[PDB]
Amino acid sequence: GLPWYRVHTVVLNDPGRLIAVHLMHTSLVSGWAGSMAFYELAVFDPSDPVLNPMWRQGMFVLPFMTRLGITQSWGGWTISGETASNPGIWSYEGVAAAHIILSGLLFAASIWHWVYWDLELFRDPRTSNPALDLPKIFGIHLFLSGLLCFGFGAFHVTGLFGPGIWVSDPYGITGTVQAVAPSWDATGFDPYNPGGISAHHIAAGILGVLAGLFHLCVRPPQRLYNGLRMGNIETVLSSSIAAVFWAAFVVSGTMWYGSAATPIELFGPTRYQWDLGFFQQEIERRVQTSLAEGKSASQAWAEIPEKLAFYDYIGNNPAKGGLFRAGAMNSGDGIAVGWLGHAVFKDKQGNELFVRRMPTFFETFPVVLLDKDGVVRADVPFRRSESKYSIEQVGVSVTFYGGELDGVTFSDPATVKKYARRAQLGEIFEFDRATLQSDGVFRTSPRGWFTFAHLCFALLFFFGHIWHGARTIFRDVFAGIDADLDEQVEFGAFLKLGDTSTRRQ
Amino acid sequence: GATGERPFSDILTSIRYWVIHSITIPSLFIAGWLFVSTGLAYDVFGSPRPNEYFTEDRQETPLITDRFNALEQVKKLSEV
Amino acid sequence: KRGWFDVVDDWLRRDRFVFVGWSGLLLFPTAYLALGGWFTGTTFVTSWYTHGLASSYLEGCNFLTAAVSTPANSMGHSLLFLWGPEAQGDFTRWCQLGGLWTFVALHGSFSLIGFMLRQFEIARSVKIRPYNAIAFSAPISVFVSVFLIYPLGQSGWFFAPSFGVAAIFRFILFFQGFHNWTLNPFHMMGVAGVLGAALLCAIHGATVENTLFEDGDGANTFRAFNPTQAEETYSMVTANRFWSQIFGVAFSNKRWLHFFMLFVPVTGLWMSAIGVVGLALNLRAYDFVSQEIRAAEDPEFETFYTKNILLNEGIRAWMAAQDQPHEKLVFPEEVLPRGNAL
Amino acid sequence: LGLSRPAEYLQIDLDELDQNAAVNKAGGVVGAFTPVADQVSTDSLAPYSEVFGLQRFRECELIHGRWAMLACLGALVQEGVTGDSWVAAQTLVYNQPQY
Amino acid sequence: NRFGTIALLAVPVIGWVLFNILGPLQNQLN
Amino acid sequence: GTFNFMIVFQAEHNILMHPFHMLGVAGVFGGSLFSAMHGSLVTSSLIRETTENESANEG
Amino acid sequence: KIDISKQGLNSIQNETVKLNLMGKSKTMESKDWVDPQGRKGKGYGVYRFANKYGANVDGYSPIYTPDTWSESGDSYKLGTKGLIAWAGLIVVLLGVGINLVISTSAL
Amino acid sequence: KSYTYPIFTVRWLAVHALAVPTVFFLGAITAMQFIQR
Amino acid sequence: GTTGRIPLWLVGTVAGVAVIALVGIFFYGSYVGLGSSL
Amino acid sequence: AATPSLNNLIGSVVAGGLVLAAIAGAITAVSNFDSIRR
Amino acid sequence: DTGISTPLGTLLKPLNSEYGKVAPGWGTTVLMGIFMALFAVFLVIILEIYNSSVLLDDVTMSWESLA
Ligand code: CLA
Ligand code: CLA
Ligand code: CLA
Ligand SMILES: CCCCCCCCCCCCCCCC(=O)OC[C@H](COP(=O)(O)OC[C@@H](O)CO)OC(=O)CCCCCCCCCCCCCCC
Ligand SMILES: CC1=C(/C=C/C(C)=C/C=C/C(C)=C/C=C/C=C(C)/C=C/C=C(C)/C=C/C2=C(C)CCCC2(C)C)C(C)(C)CCC1
Ligand SMILES: CC1=C(/C=C/C(C)=C/C=C/C(C)=C/C=C/C=C(C)/C=C/C=C(C)/C=C/C2=C(C)CCCC2(C)C)C(C)(C)CCC1
Ligand SMILES: CC1=C(/C=C/C(C)=C/C=C/C(C)=C/C=C/C=C(C)/C=C/C=C(C)/C=C/C2=C(C)CCCC2(C)C)C(C)(C)CCC1
Ligand SMILES: [Fe+2]
Repeated sequence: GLPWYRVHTVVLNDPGRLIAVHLMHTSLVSGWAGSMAFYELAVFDPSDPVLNPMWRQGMFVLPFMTRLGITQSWGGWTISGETASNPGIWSYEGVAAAHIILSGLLFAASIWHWVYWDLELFRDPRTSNPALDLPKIFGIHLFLSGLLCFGFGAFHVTGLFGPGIWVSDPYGITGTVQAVAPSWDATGFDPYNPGGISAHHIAAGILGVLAGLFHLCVRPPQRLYNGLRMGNIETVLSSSIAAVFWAAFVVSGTMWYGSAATPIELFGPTRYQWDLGFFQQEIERRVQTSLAEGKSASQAWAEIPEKLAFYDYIGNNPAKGGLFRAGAMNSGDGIAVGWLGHAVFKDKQGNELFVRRMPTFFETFPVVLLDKDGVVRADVPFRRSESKYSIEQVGVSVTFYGGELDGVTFSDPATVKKYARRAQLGEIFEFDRATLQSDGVFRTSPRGWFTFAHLCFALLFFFGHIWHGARTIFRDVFAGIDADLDEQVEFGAFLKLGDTSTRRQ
Repeated sequence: GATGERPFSDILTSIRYWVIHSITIPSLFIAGWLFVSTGLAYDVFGSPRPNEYFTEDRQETPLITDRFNALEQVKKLSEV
Repeated sequence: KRGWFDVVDDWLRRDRFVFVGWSGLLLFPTAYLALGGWFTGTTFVTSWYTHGLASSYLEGCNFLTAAVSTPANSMGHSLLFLWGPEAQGDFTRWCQLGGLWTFVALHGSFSLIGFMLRQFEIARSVKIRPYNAIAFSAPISVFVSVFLIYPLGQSGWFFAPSFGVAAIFRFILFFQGFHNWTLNPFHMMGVAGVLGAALLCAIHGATVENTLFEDGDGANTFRAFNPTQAEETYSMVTANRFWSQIFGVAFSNKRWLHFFMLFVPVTGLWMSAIGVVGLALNLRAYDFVSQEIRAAEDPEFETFYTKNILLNEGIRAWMAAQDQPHEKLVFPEEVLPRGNAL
Repeated sequence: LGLSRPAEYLQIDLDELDQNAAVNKAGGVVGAFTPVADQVSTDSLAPYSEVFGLQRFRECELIHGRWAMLACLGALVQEGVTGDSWVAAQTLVYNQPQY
Repeated sequence: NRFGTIALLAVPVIGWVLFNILGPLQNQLN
Repeated sequence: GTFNFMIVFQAEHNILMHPFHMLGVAGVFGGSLFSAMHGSLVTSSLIRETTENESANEG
Repeated sequence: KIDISKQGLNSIQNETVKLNLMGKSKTMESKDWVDPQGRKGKGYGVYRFANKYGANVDGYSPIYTPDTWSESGDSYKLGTKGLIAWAGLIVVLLGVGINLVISTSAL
Repeated sequence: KSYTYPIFTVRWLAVHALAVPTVFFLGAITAMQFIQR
Repeated sequence: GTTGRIPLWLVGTVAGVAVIALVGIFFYGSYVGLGSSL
Repeated sequence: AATPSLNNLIGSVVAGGLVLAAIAGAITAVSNFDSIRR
Repeated sequence: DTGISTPLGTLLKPLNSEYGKVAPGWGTTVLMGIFMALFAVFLVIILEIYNSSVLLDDVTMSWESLA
């Protein structure tokens, strides 16, 4: 009998049951989408979108729903923290219900197509045998894909008919769903330009329509037909697997490095925004601008938004998690509730000291305090028998500007050490570790989870492409080689390898 | 059998072969020796001579910090 | 054969001492360039300006300590072309900036692609099945995940392996200290696959060589064989009975035996590749939270896992200063973790 | 370019995809095959016998030309009457239908 | 001049090889 | 415990730089290489004795 | 199936080496042959199925066939004058090389 | 019989492309051994 | 002109002696000069 | 305008095309010079 | 045993009627190769733009281009 790994090959030469199994797969995928949306809606807390955003609660499909212009729910709330005004049919719950209904309809269609498999549409008129004309089917499907791409990019993204896409400022503080106009110059290839998205979809749709018409009109060459085995469907499978793993690599890279299609306000900051001082440089620039305007240090530090401070956190860094640390970051660090303030460390003589921030690589980092010239001035020693930079010797104190602890100065060495330990992670915040019983270990974001999963899928699908291409090219020897295969494999028997018409030398 | 080339055992035991190759191999060996000894190896590939590891300007290890000014930075670091 | 394609295919797929084929045009130039780049980098090019070391025979290194070093971390993930906006056409300064590493890696990947294509082409010319070409996917995946995907998910090419012996040893020790790579289940599967493949090779060789048939009168049994013969040269029944009475289970199918031989190392290498892909984003199975919490609450609880954690901490703290010059880590001697009297 | 030249094709036999057979070879050439074009049938989705035919090309050319004549005259007349460019007229009518 | 010395060293090698192999090479060419 | 043994052994004897450890690593890597090579070569030359709905092991 | 005479092993002077290369040994086919340790022979010879398959593996894929060797190459065409020219050239080149090595170094 | 073989073939180029640089590099490395720091 | 060939065992002996001498030179140079720790 | 990096990119593309053309021309030349007469 | 007749199947029947019809010879392979070469050049250009191996005046290639 058939081995357990060859069961699904019964529908290789059955177009009706191939359609049936594809319909079943589509039904399962739609059902998963609807159920996941409902489950995420049942556990989402939209009370605070500033310090408890979407990405801190481990939401996967909700940012993907929000990216295309869905922000309201039947529950009366809005993803921006406002009040819903006539949510309409297309809310989160509406979309989930639509996906569920679609899955049911696809299930019914799959049943119908499995039962009725002997349609005469699938027969070859010349021989009355089941067959498919793959080049023309590819032409039809390419035409439809180009039409859909053009329609999306022209009506949805541009706002002519659809809502638009999510656009935000570079620091992810003020971001809403807007309508973006196409960009046709060289700036349309900037990965941080939504006009590039609109222009790409329009142009690619037009080219797809033109190529679909070409493939509908022109027959494949005989040499290419024989070489690529266009009468087989496994060649289509291999080529499609190659295309999808290429796309998986591209989307994984785009999500990891960040682009205009992956907003940080929806997915989370990237590791390069932390290891390059993006938000820290912005905060320092804003503070210096306020200070130059004849304002005190506390006044300058009190106008920094809590969102900008929260973005400057190695806990929010996506490259600080673990493979088996399940759940949201709220399950590992606690729900943030307030910004303590900017901790300023001063020497006994008044000189400022700065804590060396902990790099992304290190799980644990030593605590050292540097001055403005980068020289070490204080640290928390490991060997306390002899010390030269001890905090007790130097006499370091910490003062907070802005935030919850504005104007409070700590001089106790234990408290100074404790606050210098938290300055490594960036901006000191207040967390609620009792609501969810948080462990105390950092976790990763949907950005990291997406990148990991799709890289693994891309590698496995590379193997799948190799296997299926080898199987479709080497199809006649799938059961074994010929009984007598010795004359063709004799060294120096023919001038050409495997050619029996060149017997010499 | 044979793919249509002279056997290696036939070639390697030939007076002609060992007369031609009594010049080429030593010539290449001497060419490599002269390439190293004349200082060409240091200049072509930019390796530091034992006296050029540390200059009077800097007594620490070199460090390149700029990606687009990397050419000028490595030109400055290599100054003797 | 009259067309251009036909005559070119006639010449390329000729019976020769060295088979060229259509894939030779991609394999031979890239492989030659990669080998030459490695040899040139290990013999003449240094690593003083990009890493702060010496990595050439010209500077006084042997075969073990010579390597082609990765670019500096400032260059990020730049492809570092000879004509790029960093080297700007200067060959000596391109070599000094670390452009030979990217040269070697980018040519080696295409050489691997060409070699699998050559395997496919030769298999099709001889009219056999492409299982040898399928088996090369495991080495190709290992190379792709270790040398490309892992650095592409990090700060730059600086954290990629360097083409050398001691450089690879440093890479391994870094992976232990920072990632706790030994505690990764995917690496455990890879180790199991490699060791099982070695076991299978040794046991199959010994079993075949010790169940031979008497086809001659001489003590030298290598001369009692002919490749075109029909009968098998060893006793499968005797081998099966021996291993059934010694071990408990034994093979009774030669085809299944040899497919298992093919299957084990490929699966092991693929699992290790998946593990390294996961590790590229610092998604490391580093710790057990229950054990950490118990050891924190109870100062008497100790296992080997905690000792390994302390060893990793020491490795990180003492290697960080020199392994990563860009971070400019200055560590006073009293902050480095240390034991008693050691 | 000879787009109306009577095209010649080839017929490739069906690939053997039987799972119950030991050898499943690819499809060979059945024979040369030159179709006859410019024949209309009751298909409603492909009435003509072949795409590359002189009569079908003539019909396409005539339809294209009639549409182009109407388009040119209409663009000129609308631009003269309304004063808006024929490109901006589409957006203007979309925002507020008018004539 | 340093490369010129190596080229001048390599010239007689090519001369000798051509002197020893020209005959059979021409025979093979025809 | 095995991992701890390996790490302490490296810290005290520098096993990675030992030629005998290099020979052992070459042994295991070559064993895997040759096992895969032999298995693939034997699996690629099977004589046809079955159909496409059953495995060659039944052949 | 295999003709031993057509395997290109007929141009070997040493009879024992010639027999070794074809995978043949006249001594071992005798029923009274005894090897060094003292074990009798069954008359198989080097290979049991030598008659069925023509020859052994040694007689199937030899790696030393003097018959296929080129007729030329066993005699130097350039003769004694060529050897004298070669000797002069090698002496001159050795002198030039040692002079260049000494001069370019630090004595 | 008489056997005549070509002098220059694909095998010739394949052998020499790996043999010539090997000897050049070996000479360079041998020269490298006598350099004093 | 000059009939005769060169013994293959002689060729092998000379090649082996040459490679052994090269390796010995490499080891000696490892014990003195550059990269000799003194 | 066009930056020097763009000029280098275009030159690299042209050089790759030249390398491909040279390889193809050499292969065609040797294939035509030495053919198989069936 | 022709099959199962259906109005939609009869409507879509001409779209699945020419199974093995091919253009003799190499056909339009050279044109497709030209398009493939253009696609490869375009992919190289955009990859170098993202990789910062090519620098353009108006292309910021940073998060600041969202301003
Ligand atoms: C890793 C090696 C690898 C191997 C051995 C194969 C092997 C195979 N491929 Mg797959 N493939 C691969 C990777 C690989 N592929 C990649 C990365 C893609 C892109 C998604 C594809 C996409 C693909 C398609 C679309 C098809 C196949 C098919 C095939 C089959 C034969 C046809 C073939 O030779 O295509 C040629 C494959 C190549 C990789 C060689 C081309 C070499 C490139 C062009 C190098 C040029 C260098 C570059 C431009 C330099 C500058 C770049 C720099 C800026 C970075 C065979 C199973 C064909 C088939 O028969 O399927 C049933 C087919 O339809 N493959
Ligand atoms: C055999 C194939 C081959 C392949 C696939 C590669 C592949 C690669 N090489 Mg190597 N190389 C080769 C042979 C090859 N090389 C040879 C023979 C040499 C001479 C020694 C070199 C020398 C070399 C150098 C010096 C460098 C590389 C590097 C690289 C990269 C080049 C990046 C680039 O932008 O390409 C160009 C882009 C392409 C997409 C070209 C394809 C364009 C198609 C053909 C269109 C043609 C259209 C055009 C407009 C018209 C031209 C035709 C007309 C002029 C006749 C890539 C990984 C770089 C490196 O590794 O950096 C780290 C680099 O620095 N290579
Ligand atoms: C794009 C979709 C795709 C499709 C439609 C196919 C289709 C097919 N494959 Mg290919 N394949 C793919 C991708 C795909 N493959 C990939 C990515 C790989 C690499 C892992 C392979 C590797 C592969 C092998 C090694 C083999 C096939 C074979 C087959 C055939 C039978 C499969 C079988 O019966 O399994 C039946 C499967 C089972 C009874 C249970 C498998 C359960 C797995 C282990 C995990 C559970 C999966 C989970 C529920 C869903 C996955 C989530 C999703 C993200 C992937 C069939 C033509 C077989 C063959 O060629 O036949 C002649 C075969 O031997 N395929
Ligand atoms: C006194 C005895 C001393 C030694 C005792 C040894 C005991 C171990 C024997 C294990 C047999 C299990 C085989 C299962 C599968 C089985 O039934 O094997 C039987 C299988 C039969 O082969 P056939 O040729 O009959 O198969 C025909 C094909 O058609 C199959 O599709 O033979 C093998 O594959 C041998 C390889 C065994 C490799 C086993 C290695 C050890 C496994 C890992 C152990 C983990 C322990 C965990 C503890 C917590
Ligand atoms: C009948 C009907 C209906 C209904 C329907 C329904 C109700 C449906 C549902 C559906 C559903 C509700 C579905 C679902 C699905 C799901 C799925 C399909 C899932 C899957 C999963 C998976 C596959 C996973 C995996 C994994 C794991 C396990 C772990 C980790 C890793 C991974 C991820 C791999 C209605 C009335 C409407 C209409 C009419 C008809
Ligand atoms: C870079 C580059 C390039 C290329 C180049 C080339 C391609 C080169 C080559 C090179 C080469 C190609 C080299 C080689 C070398 C070799 C060597 C150096 C060897 C050595 C050896 C040894 C040392 C040995 C040893 C031994 C003994 C004696 C005993 C036994 C064992 C053994 C075998 C290990 C070009 C210009 C294109 C472009 C730009 C860049
Ligand atoms: C052929 C061949 C080979 C070889 C090689 C070699 C390298 C060899 C060598 C050899 C040799 C190299 C030998 C030697 C020997 C020697 C001897 C045997 C000596 C002795 C001596 C004596 C006994 C002494 C004595 C004395 C005394 C004590 C006192 C005073 C006086 C006198 C000095 C007399 C090979 C492996 C490649 C391969 C195969 C073939
Ligand atoms: Fe075996």
